[PDB]
Amino acid sequence: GIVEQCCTSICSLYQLENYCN
Amino acid sequence: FVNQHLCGSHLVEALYLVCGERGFFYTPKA
Repeated sequence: GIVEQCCTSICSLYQLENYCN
Repeated sequence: FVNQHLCGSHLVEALYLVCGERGFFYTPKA
């Protein structure tokens, strides 16, 4: 999930926007 | 500010800035 993608690994704008409504 | 390790409040802050008026969902256990 987002913690695995952005916290334990390096985040990206691409991935953050996946969680916008 | 998005291209780094973002944890906890730092991650929620990034979602907030990126998603703007669309808002977002934060689901750390999914």
